[PDB]
Amino acid sequence: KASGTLREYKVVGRCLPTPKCHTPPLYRMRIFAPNHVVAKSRFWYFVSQLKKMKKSSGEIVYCGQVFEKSPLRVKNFGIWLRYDSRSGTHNMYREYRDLTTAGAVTQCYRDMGARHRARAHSIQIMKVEEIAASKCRRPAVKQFHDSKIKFPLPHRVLRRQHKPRFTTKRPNTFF
Amino acid sequence: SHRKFSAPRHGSLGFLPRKRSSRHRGKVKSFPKDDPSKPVHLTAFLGYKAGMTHIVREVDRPGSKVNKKEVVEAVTIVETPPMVVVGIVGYVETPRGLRTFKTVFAEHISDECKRRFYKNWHKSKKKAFTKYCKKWQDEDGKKQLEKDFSSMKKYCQVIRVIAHTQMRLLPLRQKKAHLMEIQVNGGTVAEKLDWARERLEQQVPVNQVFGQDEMIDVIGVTKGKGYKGVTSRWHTKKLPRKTHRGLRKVAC
Amino acid sequence: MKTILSNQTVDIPENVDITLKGRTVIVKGPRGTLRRDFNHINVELSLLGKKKKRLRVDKWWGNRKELATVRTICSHVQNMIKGVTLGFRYKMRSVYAHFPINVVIQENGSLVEIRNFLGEKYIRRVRMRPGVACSVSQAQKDELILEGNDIELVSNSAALIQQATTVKNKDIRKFLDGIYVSEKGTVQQA
Amino acid sequence: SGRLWSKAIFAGYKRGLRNQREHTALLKIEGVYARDETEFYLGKRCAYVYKAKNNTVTPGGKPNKTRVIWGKVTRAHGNSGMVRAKFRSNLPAKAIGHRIRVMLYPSRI
Amino acid sequence: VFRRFVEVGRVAYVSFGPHAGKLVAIVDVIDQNRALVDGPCTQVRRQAMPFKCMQLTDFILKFPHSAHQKYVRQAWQKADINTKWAATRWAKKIEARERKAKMTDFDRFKVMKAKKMRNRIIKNEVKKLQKAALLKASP
Amino acid sequence: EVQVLVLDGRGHLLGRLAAIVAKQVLLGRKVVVVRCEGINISGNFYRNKLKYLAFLRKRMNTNPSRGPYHFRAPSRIFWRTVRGMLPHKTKRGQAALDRLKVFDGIPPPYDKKKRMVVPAALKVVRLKPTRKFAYLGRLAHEVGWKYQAVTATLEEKRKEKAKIHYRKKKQLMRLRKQAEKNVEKKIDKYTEVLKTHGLLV
RNA sequence: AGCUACCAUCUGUGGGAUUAUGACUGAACGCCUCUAAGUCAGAAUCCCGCCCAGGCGGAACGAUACGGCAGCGCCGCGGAGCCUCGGUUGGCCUCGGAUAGCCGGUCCCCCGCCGGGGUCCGGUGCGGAGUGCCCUUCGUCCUGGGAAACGGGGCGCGGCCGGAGAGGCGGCCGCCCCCUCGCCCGUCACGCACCGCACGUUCGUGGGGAACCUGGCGCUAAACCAUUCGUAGACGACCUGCU
RNA sequence: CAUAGCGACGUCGCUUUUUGAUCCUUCGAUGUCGGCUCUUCCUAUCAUUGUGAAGCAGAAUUCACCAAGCGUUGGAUUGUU
RNA sequence: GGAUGAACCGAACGCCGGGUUAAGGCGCCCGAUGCCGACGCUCAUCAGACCCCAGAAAAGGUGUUGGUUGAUAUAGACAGCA
Ligand SMILES: COC(=O)C[C@](O)(CCCC(C)(C)O)C(=O)O[C@@H]1C(OC)=C[C@]23CCCN2CCc2cc4c(cc2[C@H]13)OCO4
Ligand SMILES: [Mg+2]
Ligand SMILES: [Mg+2]
Ligand SMILES: [Mg+2]
Ligand SMILES: [Mg+2]
Ligand SMILES: [Mg+2]
Ligand SMILES: [Mg+2]
Ligand SMILES: [Mg+2]
Ligand SMILES: [Mg+2]
Ligand SMILES: [Mg+2]
Ligand SMILES: [Mg+2]
Ligand SMILES: [Mg+2]
Ligand SMILES: [Mg+2]
Ligand SMILES: [Mg+2]
Ligand SMILES: [Mg+2]
Ligand SMILES: [Mg+2]
Ligand SMILES: [Mg+2]
Repeated sequence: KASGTLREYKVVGRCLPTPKCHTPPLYRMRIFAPNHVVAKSRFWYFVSQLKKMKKSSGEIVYCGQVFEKSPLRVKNFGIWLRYDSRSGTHNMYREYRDLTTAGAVTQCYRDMGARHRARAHSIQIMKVEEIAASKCRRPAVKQFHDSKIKFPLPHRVLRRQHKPRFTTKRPNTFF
Repeated sequence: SHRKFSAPRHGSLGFLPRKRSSRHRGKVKSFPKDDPSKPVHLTAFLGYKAGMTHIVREVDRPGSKVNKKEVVEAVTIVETPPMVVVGIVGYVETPRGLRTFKTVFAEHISDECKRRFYKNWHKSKKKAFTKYCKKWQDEDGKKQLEKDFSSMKKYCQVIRVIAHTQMRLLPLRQKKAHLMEIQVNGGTVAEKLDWARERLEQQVPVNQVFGQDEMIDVIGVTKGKGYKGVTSRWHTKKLPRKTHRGLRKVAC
Repeated sequence: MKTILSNQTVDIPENVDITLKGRTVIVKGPRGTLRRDFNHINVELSLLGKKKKRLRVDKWWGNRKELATVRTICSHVQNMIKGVTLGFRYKMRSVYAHFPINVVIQENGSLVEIRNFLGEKYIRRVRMRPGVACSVSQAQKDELILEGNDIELVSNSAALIQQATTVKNKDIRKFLDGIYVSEKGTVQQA
Repeated sequence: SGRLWSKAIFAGYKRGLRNQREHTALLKIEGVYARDETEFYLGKRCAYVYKAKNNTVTPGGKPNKTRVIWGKVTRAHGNSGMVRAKFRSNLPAKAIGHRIRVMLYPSRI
Repeated sequence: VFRRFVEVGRVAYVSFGPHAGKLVAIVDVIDQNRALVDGPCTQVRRQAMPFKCMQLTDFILKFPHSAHQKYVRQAWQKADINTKWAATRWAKKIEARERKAKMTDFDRFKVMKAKKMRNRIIKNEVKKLQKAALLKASP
Repeated sequence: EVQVLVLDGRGHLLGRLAAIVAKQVLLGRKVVVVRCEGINISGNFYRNKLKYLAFLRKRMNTNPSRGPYHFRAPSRIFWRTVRGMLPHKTKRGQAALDRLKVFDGIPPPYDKKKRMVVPAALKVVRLKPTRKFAYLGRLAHEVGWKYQAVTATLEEKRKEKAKIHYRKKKQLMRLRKQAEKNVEKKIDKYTEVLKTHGLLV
């Protein structure tokens, strides 16, 4: 599974009806995939791991994107997950600040890849939930709980380094 | 494989270009470090190897077996007729190194000195420095000379004097004088420039530069041996008598 | 993790003033003037009031390593204040088993000569850092008094003296001779 | 009266690492260092002007040493304002790093 | 040292990106890199925005963080940011750059003539002042 | 471009500036670099000194005279660095390599002219402030370059004369601003024209 | 004599950054701590000096070709022309520097009337801005209003100063001769207007080589071979001498 | 008294200076041991310069680090390595 | 294309023009990121830099970054001093 800007998907599926149970139970999952096809594939993988289901043995009845109910509000996300490291499987709890749940999941993917070399295929996201500022446990997130937050931009790096490529004046980084 | 026993290397790698010297005189390549604190003094001189002999003296070295005893030590005779300073060169420091800024030659260059400029003195018209010396008389020429002196004063870092020997005082066949740049040390640039100007056309006896019982450095070109084999050129080991294609060689 | 802001404020006494030229700290006290710049650390320095002279050291968006620099700067500033107000006097005691250590305090206390360290014929010539005055204590038989304004210079001179009398090729645990710093103290005891 | 053409540099031929397509060439128009700014110069006539030993006929003038290899810029190249030019004859390799004029002849503005 | 800070109500100028050349007000701070950004009167709907495309100004509004569009818009209109900004040297420098860029050939010709005459007069006055200042001789 | 491009080496990184120069000389452009001793190299000084000593160790064991010519002058070092980014074994590379001139300090042909600065190679913007860096002048001085002191003295004299020139130019600019103040009733007609089209805010 | 031997005799050198290590201040971690920032000492190692050679690398200076028509140098952008090599298509004539800060101006202290300091006032997404500045070419003729008129032009002469890191450059006076022309807005018409077409527009009197004429100002030499030497040497080369 | 100096039981590496395994090159030929001579290189450092530790009192010795600049010899026996 | 390589990756071939790509790339060599690329980690006095592939293991680090589990704490922790 590659990445991009992930999207939440409410995936609903069930087994094929059989002459043992005419109405098999439905199962609903939240899957974060770059596209709905990958969402369906991951849904089949997860239901095969948890229940005794196969993609051929069952069917998917609904697959739609889950839009963020308040993308204009800053909120704290608590994420539970497990991943296979180079020497086994471990459980983690991470915290992020983002407007969208899917963006928070993408941030979690990028952070895990950056810190633990965890490729996307090795990561099992098991719980995503918005949390209050009081329930946050990571100080890197808790330090943004300031009603009077204030900080400058200390050392601004020049980004337009090639327009011009040659000039007479040395740039100023103080602003 | 390793050689079975270690041995010090034959000869020195500090003299690798084992070639005939490109010069017959022997240049200084490093003058003593100058300080303005010392009085004005020359740093070099020219001499001719007259010969060798031995002397008898008493040694005043306490703690030695030869203390207050008589010793016989070989000495070398170097005839040194007084040098004649005939010019001044001023050098300026550059990031590319020292370079010749300006050169001033004195009037009335000695006849033996003028012989150096000619490969064939016999066939020469003896025209060397004839038009140059005329600028020591006209007022415009002396103004030019004073301007050169002022430029050397305000720009040059180290100055050196051109001095020549005196063949007519020596029993050699050669009448061609030996020219040399000699560094003038010990003072400010203006002081040494004036001091050199007061010594133009003059004689500098060897006593004014070097003193009694002081230790100096000798620069020269060794005796020529012609084409020599490794046995004499490097003092390598001679191969045994049984060797077929030669015993005065390097085996490997 | 980059901490948003880490700051510590150092109070300045009324008898001494501090002037800032960017990150160069000029401290002028009754004992003299000490100047030290911190151009190698990218922090913010500011003077707070005209009443009590609070100095604050600010570092914005710092990782774990550079956060340690704030208190280092604060301690250096306090050391400069202590030096310009009270000064730094280091007391070194010379110890020996058989050969007494003869110490000659040469001109203005800038040069210290050791004669009979372990009885060897060598003489140790140690030059003090500028602004540091060394002297022989008049209250003790074997004590060297080093006085100066800058703590680094005084302690560096003391370390030079201590390392100058170093036993070699011997079991230093048994041969304990040398000059060693007894205490690090102040002048004027205020 | 005026320069009346833009300065450009024959940077080189269209090429891979070990293959060289000499039938088309890459040019560097001075002051154009982005791909979006290359639209104005697409389709413009471009000429390579040089001198030689023998006199050649000059349209509207006396014969002289000036020789021209005509061409026109086809499409943008890269993202740093590079452009591609197809000439009537393949450019001689001695012109690499020399002046190429953009003649503004096909005006679309 | 620092005179301009990132805080709620701070007015920032957009350097590049989709909303370049617009004034916005910071609403909240996100992960050291982004911020809740709102221009209610400069036609910039609420959205996240990286700090790298921001250039801070000296206008600071006074509204609670994460407030709705209404209060931010009232804080913008009261003590009008637009009129005060337009009087600043920054905004008029931007305007001068924009009108210089859109100057036509005729405008270039007129500007060249006017600058010719202006520079000639200024240089004449400079020469007059030099010669007036050259008559100095005092022990 | 057609003119000679003068680049000041102070505060510039070695690799970035060398790559930019090598790209410039390939375009048929004349490049002159002054004050090459002011070039900074990323990484602490000891590591770069070890790198240059390792370069010194690489020599032809059979005949060091034919071996790699280790140049010790900072300008020569930068010249060799640029030569590493060019096909200097070809005629095109040599022709490009002849368009580059490098100097320690600023020579009299160039001290009376303005000097460009490349933003993409400056140490201030291409290096994190917490890092350490190595001066090319100091590194050359401790490895075999011989003329650091005389270069510093000549740069000191050039700075003195440049300060005199700067004070003269400040006097001229002050007098120009004064002249602008003296005459505006005969200037405002054109001033409004210039202010209308963006020039002269 | 010459050559020659620890088989005789003489001579063999200075400095820098630093490794290991030992320390200082000092947090990180209200204690400590050689380390994180910043500092000190430090060696048969390393590098440089001394020494040896001297780049398809440079410097300064010398003298630069006859007594006959004979060569050469400079001055004239002097002329008429040839051959050859092609690039290019306005200039910017300069602070130092910092980036957790800069830049400008001004009132008081101190150094030769100009600078360094302490105040105060401004600018800072740099506008006293290289995203910048200067100049800008159609030309002439009536023809007014402004700018100026203490103004520009002199390949015009003479004088002076500054520039030495590669000064190959720049600046300032005196005399003489010009026009009141050139700069903006206006008036007035004219020019080959070559009938749609490309290499046009500059550096430029470009670089280099032979040659003619036209004038002025100046000069009259070396190298090599041969020979001689032996401080040299396979031969060359090298050190010498020759009314 | 584990670790001054060693290290059983186990266990992980490095070298191509030994000897093995293979037969990829060489069978219209790459002269095969050893010795002599000579140059350079490596360090897993014997000594020397500078250090740290010891069951380092001194001496002597051992262990360890920076370290390959300098040196590592004369002989009886054996063709010898 | 992998610098280079009988086997690897892509892709198999009459001679050309235009266009688009694969594998792989886009500081300069050397065509292309001269994107105002996004997020984080990392200082190495033998750093690191791309299948095959051309160099490394066990064991450690109070260097730094996350994460798990547990414990103490205004009924005053922890660390210092007594
Ligand atoms: C019986 O002993 C030999 O084989 C040595 C010799 O005969 C030496 C002859 C050399 C001449 C000049 C006569 O060709 C010979 O043919 O050398 C061969 C030789 O011919 C040149 C080839 C070898 C193969 C590769 C190198 N050459 C190296 C010498 C050698 C040494 C040997 C060997 C074979 C080779 C060969 O077996 C054991 O030790
Ligand atoms: Mg050996
Ligand atoms: Mg035989
Ligand atoms: Mg002997
Ligand atoms: Mg303390
Ligand atoms: Mg250390
Ligand atoms: Mg030191
Ligand atoms: Mg054979
Ligand atoms: Mg053979
Ligand atoms: Mg080792
Ligand atoms: Mg002992
Ligand atoms: Mg050696
Ligand atoms: Mg291939
Ligand atoms: Mg490869
Ligand atoms: Mg094709
Ligand atoms: Mg490549
Ligand atoms: Mg390219």
